[PDB]
Amino acid sequence: AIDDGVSADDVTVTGSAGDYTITVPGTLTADFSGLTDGEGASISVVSVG
Amino acid sequence: VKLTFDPVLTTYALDLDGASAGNFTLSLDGKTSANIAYNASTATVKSAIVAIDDGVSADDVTVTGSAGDYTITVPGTLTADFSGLTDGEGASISVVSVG
Repeated sequence: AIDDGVSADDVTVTGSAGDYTITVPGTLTADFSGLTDGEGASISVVSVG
Repeated sequence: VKLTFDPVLTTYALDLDGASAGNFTLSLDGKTSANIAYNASTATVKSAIVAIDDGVSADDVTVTGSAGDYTITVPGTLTADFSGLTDGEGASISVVSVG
C-alpha cells in the first residue's frame, strides 16, 4: 500500500537492523531526512545471494 | 469494448433497490473492496473506492448520491457483488450517459 490503492504483495524483505535486502518490482528510492543520526542512509543493488 | 481518442472517466449508477440489511462489495479492474454497508455514506463509498486500485488517487474518483442510491465516476471498469446483502437480490450496477 505505497500506492493510494493496493500495491504488490509478492514483495519480500530480508537482511536486518536497517540494512534490509528488499526485493521489489520496478525501481525504488528512499528519504532518510526524518532520521536524525547513525548516517548509514543508503540504497544499493546485489545479485549473487 | 468502447473505443475513445483520449482516456475517459466512466459514469455509473449503483442501486440497492430497497435492500434492508447486510453488506455488498465493489471491484475496480477486478481489484476487490472490503465489505460495504447497505446504508454507508456517500463520502464513505468514495473513501472505500480510493483504497482499492494501484495509483487510483482521490483526485480522479468522485461520487454523489444518497443512502442506497449512488452515482460514481471512475477511470477503470467498476463492478459489484451483492452476495451478503438482504432484501437486495433486485440490486443493480450500470453505466450511465451524460445527464
